[PDB]
Amino acid sequence: SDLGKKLLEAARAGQDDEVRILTANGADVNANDYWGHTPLHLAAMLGHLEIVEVLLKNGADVNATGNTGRTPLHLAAWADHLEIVEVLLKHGADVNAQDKFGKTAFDISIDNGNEDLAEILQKL
Amino acid sequence: SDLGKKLLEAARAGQDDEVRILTANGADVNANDYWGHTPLHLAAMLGHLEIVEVLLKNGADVNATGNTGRTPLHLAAWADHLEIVEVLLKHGADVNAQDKFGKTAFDISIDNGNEDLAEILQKL
Amino acid sequence: NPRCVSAYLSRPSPFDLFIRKSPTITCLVVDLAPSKGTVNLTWSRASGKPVNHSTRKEEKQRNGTLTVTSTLPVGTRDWIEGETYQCRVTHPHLPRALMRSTTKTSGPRAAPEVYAFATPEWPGSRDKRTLACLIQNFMPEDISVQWLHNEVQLPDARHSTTQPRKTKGSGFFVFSRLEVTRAEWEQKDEFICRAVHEAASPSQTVQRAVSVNP
Amino acid sequence: PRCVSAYLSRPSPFDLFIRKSPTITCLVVDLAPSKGTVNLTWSRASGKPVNHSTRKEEKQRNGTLTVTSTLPVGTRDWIEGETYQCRVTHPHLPRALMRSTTKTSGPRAAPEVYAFATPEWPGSRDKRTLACLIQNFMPEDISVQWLHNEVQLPDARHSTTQPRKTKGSGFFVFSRLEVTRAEWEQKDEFICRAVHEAASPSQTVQRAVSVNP
Repeated sequence: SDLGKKLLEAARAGQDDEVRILTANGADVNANDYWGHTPLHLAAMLGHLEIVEVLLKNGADVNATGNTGRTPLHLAAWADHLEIVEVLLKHGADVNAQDKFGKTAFDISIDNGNEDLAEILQKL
Repeated sequence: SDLGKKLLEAARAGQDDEVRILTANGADVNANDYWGHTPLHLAAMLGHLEIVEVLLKNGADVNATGNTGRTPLHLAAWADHLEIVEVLLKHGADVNAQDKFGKTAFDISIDNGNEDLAEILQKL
Repeated sequence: NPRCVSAYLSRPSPFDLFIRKSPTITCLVVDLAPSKGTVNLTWSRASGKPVNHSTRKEEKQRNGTLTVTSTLPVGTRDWIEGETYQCRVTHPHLPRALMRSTTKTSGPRAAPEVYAFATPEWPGSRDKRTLACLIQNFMPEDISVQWLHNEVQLPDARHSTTQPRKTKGSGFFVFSRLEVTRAEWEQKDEFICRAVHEAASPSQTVQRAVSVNP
Repeated sequence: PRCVSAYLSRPSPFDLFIRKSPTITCLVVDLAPSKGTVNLTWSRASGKPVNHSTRKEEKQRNGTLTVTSTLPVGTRDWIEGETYQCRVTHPHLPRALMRSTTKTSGPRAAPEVYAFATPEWPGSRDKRTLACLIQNFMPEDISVQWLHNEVQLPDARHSTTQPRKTKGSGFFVFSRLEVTRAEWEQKDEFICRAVHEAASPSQTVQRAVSVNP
């Protein structure tokens, strides 16, 4: 219950030393932040590709349940944090996961006009 | 003798109010600065096209004698202070005036690779 | 001279956030070419929840520039809980669009130390003094500074405050300068340099009094 | 967005008036590494010869490349108003970049220098902070240094702000110097010194400050 709270903070912070040293105590790799996000959400967005795998390593869900329906593959697509996106589908992130609005991963690709994003969101 | 000394300072400064208010006392529009430059030199370089005409108005020499042989048309060409250059040949600045090195106005145009400069230094 | 359109996205002022409890963030776009059609500034939240109505400001600059800003009011709850907000900048002849994002700055916490000083009377104008304030060793770097005379806040334009610089250690420091008049310190020689900072407890405020006369 | 910009600096008042070996620096930021080399070319408005300059390259955190050229200039030439230009040439560069610099002009005004010690604050009481306000000088070119026991400290010991306009015509600047108990105990004598063209004589103004008066 307690350990996890501290964790996510760093999940967004990018305290890798910590992050690697937290699952070392057996952290809840599926913790949630007041807004159902796993670290994996928070990693995904910011270029903490340093730690975005560290989670999947210790088992983090390749498609967690954001309490606005948003799975990290969304929270990746959000950001032209682009190399990060790549990995998600290496082991499969749901390609067509719907938020509560009626929105998926392929959606944001032109919401931002991101031509590269539609390019690789038309593959797996 | 004394009035002129103050003048040039502003000639580079760009104190137009002053500059217009200095020939108003009858300034030596052909003053020199420890380096035979008229204000016209100093105007030419910096974008004080506000005052570059104010001189020619009160009669400043369209080709003064810089004590390194350099006439303001040089000291214009120096700077991609470009619109300034234009005027110089409206009433004629010597197009082929040599410094003491063996250098003229058309020279600097590629010394800086300035394509626009060679373009208009191949006209009058 | 170069012209590279750049965009800046600010966090809320600690004052707005904690004191007025009406935080806003601002997206600033500089070095635009006037009348090249309009620039789109689009706000969004990482959670996908709705954004308020923002205010847009345009102003031509004495450097041929056009400067555009959008100010978005955000929920105090939402911000402090770590919502992420993005500004997206769209343009006609624009290659790739501009995106800035912002969220509450996290990291260790540290309250500010506030020290205030009056300049001794210097020759010439002795009907003026300068108050100065050193606020240091706070983290993170988001800080609001204000001056009060007689317990009432002066207009922000009265003082100059520096940008947070790293101290030799882990914290930051900042200087504030406030020129004052004889009329002012004579009617009451009471001035306060106040800082607003998330780490200051309680109520996110720390201040220090200073008098022109010892 | 990556945008290459160039900055051309005037000599430090310290270098210029104290060391009497002034230099100017052309700084080029946000370069793309290994896109071939950038040319930095120095020239004088009078067309007289420039000294040999030193060029520095360093790949940056953000993976931009930063390049600088430092050119030694004559003290007489500078103070007499020579104009110096940096020209920046590059392969994937449309227009070339040109910055120029000359001795600042306009009214002069010497700096007021005030120095202060922080009172002991809880926690670390083996540390104090010295601070210095220098203000009402013009033009804005100023050097600040700190001395302990009449000997100048390494510049890295202190932080100095960028000149900001005062409400009036002049500028002001702050300097911060953290000190240790070891230091002020062995001698409680520190000086904030400013070097400025308008300061007479010898372009210097300083102020002493002790932790424990």
